[PDB]
Amino acid sequence: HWGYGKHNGPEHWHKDFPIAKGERQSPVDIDTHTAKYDPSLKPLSVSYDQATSLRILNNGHAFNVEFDDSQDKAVLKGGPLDGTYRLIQFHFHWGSLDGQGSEHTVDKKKYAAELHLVHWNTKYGDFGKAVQQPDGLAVLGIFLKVGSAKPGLQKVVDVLDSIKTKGKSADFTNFDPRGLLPESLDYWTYPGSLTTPPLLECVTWIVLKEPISVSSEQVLKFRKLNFNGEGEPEELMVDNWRPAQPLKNRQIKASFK
Repeated sequence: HWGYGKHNGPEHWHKDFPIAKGERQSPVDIDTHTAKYDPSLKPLSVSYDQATSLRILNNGHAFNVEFDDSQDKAVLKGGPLDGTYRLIQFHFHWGSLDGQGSEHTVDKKKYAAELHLVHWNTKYGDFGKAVQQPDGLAVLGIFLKVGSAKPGLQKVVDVLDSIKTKGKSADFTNFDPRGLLPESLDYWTYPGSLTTPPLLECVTWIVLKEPISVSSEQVLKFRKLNFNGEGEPEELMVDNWRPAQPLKNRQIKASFK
């Protein structure tokens, strides 16, 4: 099955998931000089005060921190969005080295990692229905650079030893995702896709201009995770990013000048 290795990586995905060569694939390179400022785009509303995290899971490609999405407890609204999008999970993509790891790029620059906060449009009732809709998901993407530690990440880093291998889960309650946000909510936005199979073209991407900083130690701990299950041959979970895809007939809009 699909992965990020020599024989099953992003260049192979199209064989099982032909939409990989579709018209609205993600990620993309964000050319800051060609993005259009759209003064009518509204400020994002991020309402995470009642968020209920439940669990953290190594799924063999990344780890997901999962939330109770059976009520409007953590929601994204405004910006380019119509309606209310509920937080279901977040996960990251990261590199084997600090010079790579992000999925989106900014003027071809790669960051060390990228955080994806995944939300689904409540008009569709559940996540599985939402992913079948062109406006089903809103993903808040946040770049990570290496520098000072991010204290709000540390609880995640701590628990990684409990979910080293594919299929392992751990209780992960009371995590506050507001500790993963930068100061500014200035963003770019464009229509795209999931960046892992099934690659569905259901995402309004909202990519923050300002990265967060994490420490070398924090990223190193991500790089100790394993793609494999316990008792299978060890392969470090690194470089679990899809490269930039053609923009095709899309314009990236900016909330800021």
